[PDB]
This record gives sequence, C-alpha cells and structure tokens, in this order.
Amino acid sequence: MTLKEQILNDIKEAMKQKDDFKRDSLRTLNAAFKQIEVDERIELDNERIYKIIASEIKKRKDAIELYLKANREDLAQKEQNEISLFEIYLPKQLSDEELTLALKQLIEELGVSSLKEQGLVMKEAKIKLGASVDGKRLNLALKELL
Repeated sequence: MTLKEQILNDIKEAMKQKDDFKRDSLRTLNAAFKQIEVDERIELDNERIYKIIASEIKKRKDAIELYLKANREDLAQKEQNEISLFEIYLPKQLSDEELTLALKQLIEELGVSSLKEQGLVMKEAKIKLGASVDGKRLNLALKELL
C-alpha cells in the first residue's frame, strides 16, 4: 500500500470516525500532492512526498512564531496540531551513531577535509540522506566531524 494510499485511507477513516479536523488537514496535504502531480506531470514517490510534507511543516513552524508574536495562541496550537498530523508519515530518523557513519562515508566519497567545505557536504548529505535527518542535526554532526 503506497504512501498516497495510506494518507487517502486516513482521510476516509477520519470521515467515518467524525474527526473533521483530521479530514480537513489531510485533504490539504492531498491537495498539495495533486497540484504538483498536475503541474509537473509526475507520479509522486515517497521521497517527493517527504519534501512536500517538510515544506508544509516549515511554513507552519514559521506561522506559529508570527501567531505567538500576534498573541494568538489559538492559531499557533492549530498549526502545531497540523504538524503533528503530517509528521506521522515521515520516515524513520537516523540515530546519532548512524548519522555519523553516514557522514564519514559521504565525506570520504567527496574527498573533503575541512569546515571550509561544509556547505558542499550539507547539500550533498541532504540529497543522499533525504528526510531521514533534519538540517539541524546534520549541521551539528558536520561540525563535529570536519
């Protein structure tokens, strides 16, 4: 069962269990999927789905902060509740020890040797590892190795 099928199945379940918030949030996610599929004439693999989710979460993290500056705790919580629903679909995250071996391997593949190449390693690691590690952890582990 595909990731798209998984999300559509959760929309149906939300409808049958009368959880309107879950229905509406996941339909928002599915609307984003179909827009990219139509605009780009592609089929979504899990990797592209992760990027779509990550971008929708990042936008909401940004909104939560503007809402708090606007004294609207209600709005921030709602956006945060949306993130919790979207995060469920993200892949297993690499452990600290797994992240280290992966970076050591990739650093040898690139021939890097110093922090002056960290920007190059950051971009390449985000491609090779994808949604299995976030930027912050990747940044912190690169500093320790280079």
